[PDB]
Amino acid sequence: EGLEQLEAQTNFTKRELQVLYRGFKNECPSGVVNEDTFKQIYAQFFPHGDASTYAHYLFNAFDTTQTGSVKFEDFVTALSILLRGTVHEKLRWTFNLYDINKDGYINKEEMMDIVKAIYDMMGKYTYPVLKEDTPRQHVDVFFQKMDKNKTLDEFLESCQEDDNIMRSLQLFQNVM
Amino acid sequence: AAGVAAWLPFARAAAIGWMPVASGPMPAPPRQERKRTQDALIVLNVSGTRFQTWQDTLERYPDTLLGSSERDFFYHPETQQYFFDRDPDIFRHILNFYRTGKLHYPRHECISAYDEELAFFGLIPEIIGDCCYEEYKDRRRENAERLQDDADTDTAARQRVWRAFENPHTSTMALVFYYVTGFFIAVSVIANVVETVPCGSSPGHIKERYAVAFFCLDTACVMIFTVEYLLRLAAAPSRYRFVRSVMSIIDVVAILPYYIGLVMTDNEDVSGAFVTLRVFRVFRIFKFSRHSQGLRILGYTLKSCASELGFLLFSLTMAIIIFATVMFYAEKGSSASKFTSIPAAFWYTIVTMTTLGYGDMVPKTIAGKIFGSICSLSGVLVIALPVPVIVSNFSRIYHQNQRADKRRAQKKARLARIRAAKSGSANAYMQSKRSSSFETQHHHLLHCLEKTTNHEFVD
Amino acid sequence: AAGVAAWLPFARAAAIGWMPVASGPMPAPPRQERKRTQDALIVLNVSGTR
Repeated sequence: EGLEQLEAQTNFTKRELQVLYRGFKNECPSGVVNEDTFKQIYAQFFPHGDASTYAHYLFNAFDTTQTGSVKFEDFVTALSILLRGTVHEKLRWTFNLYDINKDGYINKEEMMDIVKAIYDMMGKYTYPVLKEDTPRQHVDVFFQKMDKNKTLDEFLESCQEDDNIMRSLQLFQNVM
Repeated sequence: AAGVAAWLPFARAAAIGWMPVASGPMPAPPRQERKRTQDALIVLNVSGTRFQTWQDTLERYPDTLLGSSERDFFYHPETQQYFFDRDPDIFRHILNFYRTGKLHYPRHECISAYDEELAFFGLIPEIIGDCCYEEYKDRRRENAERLQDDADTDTAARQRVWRAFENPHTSTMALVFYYVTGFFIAVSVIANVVETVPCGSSPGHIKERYAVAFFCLDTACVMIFTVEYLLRLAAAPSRYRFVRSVMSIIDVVAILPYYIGLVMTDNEDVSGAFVTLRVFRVFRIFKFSRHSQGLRILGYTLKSCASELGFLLFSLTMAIIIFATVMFYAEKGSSASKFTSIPAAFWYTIVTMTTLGYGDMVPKTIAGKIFGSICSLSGVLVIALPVPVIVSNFSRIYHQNQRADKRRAQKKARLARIRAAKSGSANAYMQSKRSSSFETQHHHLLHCLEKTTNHEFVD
Repeated sequence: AAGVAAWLPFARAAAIGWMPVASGPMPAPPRQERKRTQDALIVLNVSGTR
């Protein structure tokens, strides 16, 4: 709307809201953004590798109700609750991001694809020369950080039990 | 309509027409406002100068972006105006449309820019007036075929040589096989023609030459051709669509006569089929299709102008019938009477269609000569009717061929430019690692990714 | 490049994806003059037309 959408469905000032809307319309004149736009903006931001599946998961998180193309209201609401929201909102967003399907548990293959999406970007021009093994140690470290049994509440508690990730949450909560 | 709101109060007066008949609760006007007109000439400054319009003029089509409070997203509060960041001349046409309810497309503008301006303002391309709609549609179709050609094909195992095979100017082996099979087609047709000459396969000297060695030359060549056909059976992306392709039909038609003659002479000596075999032996000429760059162009041109050639056929048949009947009926009384039948007059009418002229068959009566002359002129005009269309299509397709080659070169240059820009961004990041405001946060996100993957980036 | 420089905040949301998978000293943002786009529109004249 923009008339009453000052704080009801967003967490930004009028100036920030209007400039974000103008920029989005400049990049999306139709007013609706699709998956390919996410692909190409994510490739333009990081011009050092392949940026396909992580952008796909990001859009799927943004694609609420599986519409296939999110409008401005939900997009700006997500940006607001992730950049100027509460901690539980960020954890909910990360939960939905890491929950590709709709089960109550997060299994091995989900972490496999997530770590592949994280590690494929640097390509073949990195000093440590990453291989398929490093995702395996990373997933093992994450899983031993997770509960031993084959939990979203446990992941939440582990997130709030370590200050390194909490100080890695206000990195952008303050700026922009 | 919603764009004639200024006449809405007049319709109020129309109530007085049926007011004596009117009888009811009359829930009264719904809390009307601003009894006197307070129409504000709201200003809309688009990347420079400004355009003023009445509020009802902009709000008579609320279904679009400029209706409702959506426009206020681009409202500029500190300046009390609407600073849109769009093109300031297409907006002029949008304003004229809003005033009229009808949009005109000026001829001298890029369609991509016009259409993206239309999309930015939340319009539909289907509201163009028929005066401009036809021109906009022509421009749509030309840029549509342009963008279609922009992304037609891209060069992308045992099947891999197939791409080499069907693009022989890729590998040395494919090119040599292509050239040598063309040479084989040529040598086979030359073998046929030098078989037909009396010095080779006639009893020129019964006393003594008649070589039956030519009976081998075809067979080997035929077998050679088979393998590449079999090759296309092996590396076939489509098992049945390939056969459905006209090329494969021509290849199998050229291949068959040798084998069908083998079977026939194995079982029968059917009269009139051996000469048919010799006749069909020549379609290696059509098998030349791949080597002839322009034969595909010719075939596509003929396919495109199918209706025109059909109309030519119909018209020429009608003219032949009319003229042959006329000349046979007005010439049957002659002494020689070579016009012995309507089919007899068919040959004369068809040799006088094309200004050909043989003198073997000419009319001998006063009406005959004049009808023959009129026949010749009518045939000339009829046969000349479709040739401009045929040659126009041929030259057109030639032009799309060359322009598609140039466009492919342009796309290669553009991908080279894109990868050069990628390399520039990469080395800029690397030198920033070694040592504008935007690049600060760009490299900040890059370093955040480096931290989250603990993998340092090298040159 | 900066061709979509109006989409930097969204990219920050992308960073939110990868904190639990992160292992680093977190050198923090490199600071800036203002964390917004308060830079007002500039009027530029080209031969008497602004």
